[PDB]
Amino acid sequence: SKGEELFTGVVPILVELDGDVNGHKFSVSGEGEGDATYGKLTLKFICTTGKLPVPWPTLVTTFVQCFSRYPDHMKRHDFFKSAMPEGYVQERTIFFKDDGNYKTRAEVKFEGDTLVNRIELKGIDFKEDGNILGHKLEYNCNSHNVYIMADKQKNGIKVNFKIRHNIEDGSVQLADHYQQNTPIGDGPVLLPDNHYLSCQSALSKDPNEKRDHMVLLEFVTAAGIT
Repeated sequence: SKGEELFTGVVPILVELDGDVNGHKFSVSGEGEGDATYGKLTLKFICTTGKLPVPWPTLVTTFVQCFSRYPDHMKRHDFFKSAMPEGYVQERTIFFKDDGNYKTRAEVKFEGDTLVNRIELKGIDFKEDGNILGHKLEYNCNSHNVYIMADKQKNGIKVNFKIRHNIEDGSVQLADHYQQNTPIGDGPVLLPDNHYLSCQSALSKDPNEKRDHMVLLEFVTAAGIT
């Protein structure tokens, strides 16, 4: 496939986000590389505006599913790579149970040999003392499945999943994700049969980094079809 060939090797990744959560404005710049052959992503994010006003884990899902490893027999269901290099628009509403919500719009595409994820994020209705603005979430990520369905209406896909963020008191903060992706270009894309992506994310810190940041190692494999 067209885009498929663009991911056979290691690809540099750039992530740029501008956010506003309850009036707290911030920006994050991320850099790294992905190797879809192994569904592997390695990235480092820096809050360039100072301190991040929300917990880093809450932004992980927002910060390029085109790096998911699609088994050879499922290659025809890989919408993400099929939309490349022109890219796709990814939109989400993330509902934090008993708290606010993030609405995001991103464009994922190639700029030269670099895969770029440019995001605008808007958060509202958060509680000042809640788990998000109150920073009560653990610095880690649980593993989750991402459910994908074709969205013929918009020549794209509809995606849904639940993310459970660990709260420091041992509880969990649910973040219900509703997502839509549509091609930026007019080229043909692969509309998939229902399947899911099995995801795992490991968060860490760079011991030599004094700026507010997050180091992320992620592995994603598509499954659900034999």
